[PDB]
Amino acid sequence: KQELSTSRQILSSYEFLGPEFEGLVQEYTRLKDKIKDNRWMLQELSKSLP
Amino acid sequence: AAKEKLNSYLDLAPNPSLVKVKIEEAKRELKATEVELTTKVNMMEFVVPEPSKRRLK
Repeated sequence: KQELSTSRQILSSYEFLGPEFEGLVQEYTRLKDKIKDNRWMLQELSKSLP
Repeated sequence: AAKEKLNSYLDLAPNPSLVKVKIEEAKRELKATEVELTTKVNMMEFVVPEPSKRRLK
């Protein structure tokens, strides 16, 4: 009940910044996922030299 | 169900002007990780020689 209450209060502080902020959050999350995928690809090649 | 919604917001400061700067910084870091993929094909492997190696990670 206490973890549920704290999580709902932080959510309401972001929900007050309006719909345009929620569109910017979605755009940043989509960009951060692509950077993570590209870093993972580089890590697999360097394992193959003796 | 509440915790899974909050993880989508935590990397962003609650100021719209500062979020635009982080979006442009993430776009440049994407561009730099593309260019560091460039040159390390060429100076391919050179020198040393030798024996019985134990070691590594």
